[PDB]
Amino acid sequence: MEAKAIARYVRISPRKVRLVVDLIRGKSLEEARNILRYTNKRGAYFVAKVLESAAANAVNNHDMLEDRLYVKAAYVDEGPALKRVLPRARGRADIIKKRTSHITVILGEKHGK
Amino acid sequence: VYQIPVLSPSGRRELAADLPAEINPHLLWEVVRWQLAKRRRGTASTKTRGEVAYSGRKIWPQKHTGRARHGDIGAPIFVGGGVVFGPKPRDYSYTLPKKVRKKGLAMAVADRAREGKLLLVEAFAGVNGKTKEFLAWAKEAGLDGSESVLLVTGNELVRRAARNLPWVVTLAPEGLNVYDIVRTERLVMDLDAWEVFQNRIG
Amino acid sequence: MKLSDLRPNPGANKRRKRVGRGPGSGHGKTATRGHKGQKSRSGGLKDPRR
Amino acid sequence: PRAKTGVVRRRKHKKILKLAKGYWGLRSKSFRKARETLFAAGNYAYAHRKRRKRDFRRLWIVRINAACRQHGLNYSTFIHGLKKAGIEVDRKNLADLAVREPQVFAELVERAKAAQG
Amino acid sequence: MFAIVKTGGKQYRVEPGLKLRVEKLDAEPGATVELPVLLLGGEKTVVGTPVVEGASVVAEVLGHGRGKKILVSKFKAKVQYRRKKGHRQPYTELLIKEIRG
RNA sequence: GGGGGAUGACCCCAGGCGGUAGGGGAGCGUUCCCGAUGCCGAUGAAGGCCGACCCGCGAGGGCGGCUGGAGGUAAGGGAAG
RNA sequence: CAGGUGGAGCCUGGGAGUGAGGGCGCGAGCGAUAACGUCCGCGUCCGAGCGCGGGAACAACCGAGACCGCCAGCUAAGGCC
RNA sequence: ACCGUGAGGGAAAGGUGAAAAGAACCCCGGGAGGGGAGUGAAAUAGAGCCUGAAACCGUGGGCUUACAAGCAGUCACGGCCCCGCAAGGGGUUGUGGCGUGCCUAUUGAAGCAUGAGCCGGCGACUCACGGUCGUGGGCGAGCUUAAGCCGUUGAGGCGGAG
Ligand SMILES: [Mg+2]
Ligand SMILES: [Mg+2]
Ligand SMILES: [Mg+2]
Ligand SMILES: [Mg+2]
Ligand SMILES: [Mg+2]
Ligand SMILES: [Mg+2]
Ligand SMILES: [Mg+2]
Ligand SMILES: [Mg+2]
Ligand SMILES: [Mg+2]
Ligand SMILES: [Mg+2]
Ligand SMILES: [Mg+2]
Ligand SMILES: [Mg+2]
Ligand SMILES: [Mg+2]
Ligand SMILES: [Mg+2]
Ligand SMILES: [Mg+2]
Ligand SMILES: [Mg+2]
Ligand SMILES: [Mg+2]
Ligand SMILES: [Mg+2]
Ligand SMILES: [Mg+2]
Ligand SMILES: [Mg+2]
Ligand SMILES: [Mg+2]
Ligand SMILES: [Mg+2]
Ligand SMILES: [Mg+2]
Ligand SMILES: [Mg+2]
Ligand SMILES: [Mg+2]
Ligand SMILES: [Mg+2]
Ligand SMILES: [Mg+2]
Ligand SMILES: [Mg+2]
Ligand SMILES: [Mg+2]
Ligand SMILES: [Mg+2]
Ligand SMILES: [Mg+2]
Ligand SMILES: [Mg+2]
Ligand SMILES: [Mg+2]
Ligand SMILES: [Mg+2]
Ligand SMILES: [Mg+2]
Ligand SMILES: [Mg+2]
Ligand SMILES: [Mg+2]
Ligand SMILES: [Mg+2]
Ligand SMILES: [Mg+2]
Ligand SMILES: [Mg+2]
Ligand SMILES: [Mg+2]
Ligand SMILES: [Mg+2]
Ligand SMILES: [Mg+2]
Ligand SMILES: [Mg+2]
Ligand SMILES: [Mg+2]
Ligand SMILES: [Mg+2]
Ligand SMILES: [Mg+2]
Ligand SMILES: [Mg+2]
Ligand SMILES: [Mg+2]
Ligand SMILES: [Mg+2]
Ligand SMILES: [Mg+2]
Ligand SMILES: [Mg+2]
Ligand SMILES: [Mg+2]
Ligand SMILES: [Mg+2]
Ligand SMILES: [Mg+2]
Ligand SMILES: [Mg+2]
Ligand SMILES: [Mg+2]
Ligand SMILES: [Mg+2]
Ligand SMILES: [Mg+2]
Ligand SMILES: [Mg+2]
Ligand SMILES: [Mg+2]
Ligand SMILES: [Mg+2]
Ligand SMILES: [Mg+2]
Ligand SMILES: [Mg+2]
Ligand SMILES: [Mg+2]
Ligand SMILES: [Mg+2]
Ligand SMILES: [Mg+2]
Ligand SMILES: [Mg+2]
Ligand SMILES: [Mg+2]
Ligand SMILES: [Mg+2]
Ligand SMILES: [Mg+2]
Ligand SMILES: [Mg+2]
Ligand SMILES: [Mg+2]
Ligand SMILES: [Mg+2]
Ligand SMILES: [Mg+2]
Ligand SMILES: [Mg+2]
Ligand SMILES: [Mg+2]
Ligand SMILES: [Mg+2]
Ligand SMILES: [Mg+2]
Ligand SMILES: [Mg+2]
Ligand SMILES: [Mg+2]
Ligand SMILES: [Mg+2]
Ligand SMILES: [Mg+2]
Ligand SMILES: [Mg+2]
Ligand SMILES: [Mg+2]
Ligand SMILES: [Mg+2]
Ligand SMILES: [Mg+2]
Ligand SMILES: [Mg+2]
Ligand SMILES: [Mg+2]
Ligand SMILES: [Mg+2]
Ligand SMILES: [Mg+2]
Ligand SMILES: [Mg+2]
Ligand SMILES: [Mg+2]
Ligand SMILES: [Mg+2]
Ligand SMILES: [Mg+2]
Ligand SMILES: [Mg+2]
Ligand SMILES: [Mg+2]
Ligand SMILES: [Mg+2]
Ligand SMILES: [Mg+2]
Ligand SMILES: [Mg+2]
Ligand SMILES: [Mg+2]
Ligand SMILES: [Mg+2]
Ligand SMILES: [Mg+2]
Ligand SMILES: [Mg+2]
Ligand SMILES: [Mg+2]
Ligand SMILES: [Mg+2]
Repeated sequence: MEAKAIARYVRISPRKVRLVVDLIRGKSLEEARNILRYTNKRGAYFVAKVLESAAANAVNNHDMLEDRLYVKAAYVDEGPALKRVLPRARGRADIIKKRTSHITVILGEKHGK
Repeated sequence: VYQIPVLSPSGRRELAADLPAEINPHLLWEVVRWQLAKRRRGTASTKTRGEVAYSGRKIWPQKHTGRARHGDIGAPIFVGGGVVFGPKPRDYSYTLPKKVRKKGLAMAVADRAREGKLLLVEAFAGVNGKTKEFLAWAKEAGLDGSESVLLVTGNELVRRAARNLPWVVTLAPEGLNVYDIVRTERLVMDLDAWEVFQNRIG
Repeated sequence: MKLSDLRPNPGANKRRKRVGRGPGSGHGKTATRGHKGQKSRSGGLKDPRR
Repeated sequence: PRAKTGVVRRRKHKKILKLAKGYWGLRSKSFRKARETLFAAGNYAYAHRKRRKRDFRRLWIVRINAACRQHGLNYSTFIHGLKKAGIEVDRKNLADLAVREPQVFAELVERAKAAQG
Repeated sequence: MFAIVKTGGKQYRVEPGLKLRVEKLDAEPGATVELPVLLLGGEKTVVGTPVVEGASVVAEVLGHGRGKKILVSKFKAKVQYRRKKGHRQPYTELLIKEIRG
């Protein structure tokens, strides 16, 4: 079986957090944890939460044994945009968009004997 | 056309008639078109850039703004602006020549009489504003409602009767129009109604 | 006779008004107006019959 | 009655985009760039049928002119041989003869520089 | 053994047991037709003149039809001129049965 | 265009068929009306997404599957935002 | 007076567009027996043939007027180490 | 709402489902969010809720690419993958041949002349009354009514001033 957790409307830029997600793809849960703890990014925190919430769905909802699950799949999609006004010189007003991500960690049991 | 049946209470006699030998499947069409058009309401409308609610101010200056050039926001190019050559209320009626109105009416009957889908009648029997009464008379006239029927009489109670039949269109005799003949498969008149018809024409 | 059986004479309605729609029709883009100045302009020419 | 664009526009745009499958970048994704790209592929097709006929002849001829250059013969001559001998057959197409049926080919050459020597 | 034939103003290499599409003919889809035309035999020496006479090859009108549609389009730029035309080239399928020669 | 008298729509026959501004002629599709107290539709409408299939020169029309969940509307004519 | 049946001609009408042309050859004027200059006349091509072949490449020079298809043949200009 | 001292300007923004039956409880989490359970004919109908197109951004897979050069396509062959007995077809692109975007404006543009970031939706030859040709019909030494009056399930007829 495979299990997944999704953090949605997370107030962070996709392109930013996608960077650490790609860092755990295909790895054991044991390793992945050790990676996020010392990855120096704001995205670590969030991805950590999603991952741990995914495991906590495998063992308690799908029977998967924590010692055998890897990061089968992981991705982050673009949530809706927070458009905000940025006042500029000569009365301009730009619009910066505070971006938003949909983090999706998806776990599976390693095919170990 | 000539040979038309009559339901006398006595026996199904025949009555000859001076109806047009041939028909013009165009002036019939020209008449129907005229009917269906004079009855339109011409009630679609829209607002030009002048009747739209926006102010007549100019959006930006003509030049040096670095955008396109514009007047009001009622201009047709603007979303929410007025429309161009859209519908206004109009009268679709036109005065079709009277001779053609008459002639088409004869022809519309002749086309019925020719196919022997005309039947004249008298007095009825089951009259009185109950369809049940009518419906049996009709049954006893080969009008099983196997086909759409235009019933023409000046008898209120007879018109009251059949009025609710999903295959009957009822009409007083001065209301003889041709649209209400071509839809109907079958034409049925009382004699006093046939009489006036022979007077409208000629 | 029947309503489906109406239909007028082949000429008659004619309809098929002209346009200024696409290419292919031929009568497209400039719509019968040619590159032009005063006449390709909206309101048009002065009364040409005089 | 109003008649909105409605569904007509999306549909036409899909025909083109479908005909532009496999084109590079936007040329397959943007309607406008796809239509533009198509006109090109349109004329290039037409032009390249009319000139595919050309390209093969020039290919056929080389092989002939090489194969009969193994028997001491210009292509320029050979054709006259076949012209005269009435062997108006090679159609240059059947210079697969020169590769599959050398025996046959030789006979023709032999018959070619026969009449006219 | 093979032969070189001629039809549709073209000249193909046939050999008994060979389905082959050809410029449309006039015969019943399942008739029988020799094209009394030949220009070669797969045993040499037959070659001479345009067409060798003491020889021909027979085939069965396997059926007719229309080949795949190709789009021939034309575009002239800056002149608002585009044409779309669909083409399907009629053809007849033939089976080479005998080299009568 | 001429025959084929087939008056039809059908055949052989011979010609013409680059094209802007423009002229002319045929059609496709969109909204609405009559056809409708009808017909299609939960055994699935309209719309969407595919298709290497079928008919049309083309504009288009079909057909098949997936989606969709309540509408749609022939032949044949009419009017246009 | 004859040959000439041609997308020829003439008559009456409906609808236009165009009225910024350009290059080249030949005949002149202006210019400097200058200009991808200018202004006429006779032709032509481009315009509208920025479709094809040749000219290395190139609207108008040479060849040639592209309805569609073919992995058939002869050619024009031009070429064949 | 917002903009403007003011006169005044002036928007955007509708749709779960038949019915809230609007998700008790449990797990991860500070919450948000999710995973189970549960409701439902359907939960990518879960309330940023019918349908959910395109641009746009990701994940996974097939083909491909680091001695090549280009309006990005086309025409050939060939490799690799896929569908199908089958011949055949679909995807991809390695090499070879050919190839100066679209619109507009112009004598002339790939043009280093104009316009367009891309996508979706709104966006320009109409109508009335006259007139002039043509055309489909009616009646023809005649043709025709206007306003009105009568009638009428969207029924027509009378009305001859002009
Ligand atoms: Mg300031
Ligand atoms: Mg105003
Ligand atoms: Mg106003
Ligand atoms: Mg206002
Ligand atoms: Mg003002
Ligand atoms: Mg700008
Ligand atoms: Mg409005
Ligand atoms: Mg009136
Ligand atoms: Mg009146
Ligand atoms: Mg009724
Ligand atoms: Mg027309
Ligand atoms: Mg139009
Ligand atoms: Mg036209
Ligand atoms: Mg034109
Ligand atoms: Mg005009
Ligand atoms: Mg101008
Ligand atoms: Mg213009
Ligand atoms: Mg001008
Ligand atoms: Mg003016
Ligand atoms: Mg529109
Ligand atoms: Mg392709
Ligand atoms: Mg020869
Ligand atoms: Mg011999
Ligand atoms: Mg070009
Ligand atoms: Mg031009
Ligand atoms: Mg005939
Ligand atoms: Mg011909
Ligand atoms: Mg031609
Ligand atoms: Mg033409
Ligand atoms: Mg014409
Ligand atoms: Mg239509
Ligand atoms: Mg109805
Ligand atoms: Mg059901
Ligand atoms: Mg279904
Ligand atoms: Mg609809
Ligand atoms: Mg289709
Ligand atoms: Mg569907
Ligand atoms: Mg309808
Ligand atoms: Mg219709
Ligand atoms: Mg419009
Ligand atoms: Mg003469
Ligand atoms: Mg002429
Ligand atoms: Mg004129
Ligand atoms: Mg001038
Ligand atoms: Mg001049
Ligand atoms: Mg000139
Ligand atoms: Mg000149
Ligand atoms: Mg010359
Ligand atoms: Mg000279
Ligand atoms: Mg000059
Ligand atoms: Mg000079
Ligand atoms: Mg011009
Ligand atoms: Mg010319
Ligand atoms: Mg050029
Ligand atoms: Mg060129
Ligand atoms: Mg050249
Ligand atoms: Mg030059
Ligand atoms: Mg040239
Ligand atoms: Mg040229
Ligand atoms: Mg030659
Ligand atoms: Mg020569
Ligand atoms: Mg050379
Ligand atoms: Mg303020
Ligand atoms: Mg205020
Ligand atoms: Mg607004
Ligand atoms: Mg909505
Ligand atoms: Mg509801
Ligand atoms: Mg509701
Ligand atoms: Mg806890
Ligand atoms: Mg706290
Ligand atoms: Mg939940
Ligand atoms: Mg259930
Ligand atoms: Mg479902
Ligand atoms: Mg369903
Ligand atoms: Mg769920
Ligand atoms: Mg469930
Ligand atoms: Mg769905
Ligand atoms: Mg749903
Ligand atoms: Mg949304
Ligand atoms: Mg939804
Ligand atoms: Mg609903
Ligand atoms: Mg949705
Ligand atoms: Mg999408
Ligand atoms: Mg990928
Ligand atoms: Mg090197
Ligand atoms: Mg390499
Ligand atoms: Mg490079
Ligand atoms: Mg390339
Ligand atoms: Mg393939
Ligand atoms: Mg391939
Ligand atoms: Mg190459
Ligand atoms: Mg290539
Ligand atoms: Mg090249
Ligand atoms: Mg432009
Ligand atoms: Mg300009
Ligand atoms: Mg200029
Ligand atoms: Mg200039
Ligand atoms: Mg540039
Ligand atoms: Mg400039
Ligand atoms: Mg430019
Ligand atoms: Mg300018
Ligand atoms: Mg911008
Ligand atoms: Mg658009
Ligand atoms: Mg008028
Ligand atoms: Mg008029
Ligand atoms: Mg009244």
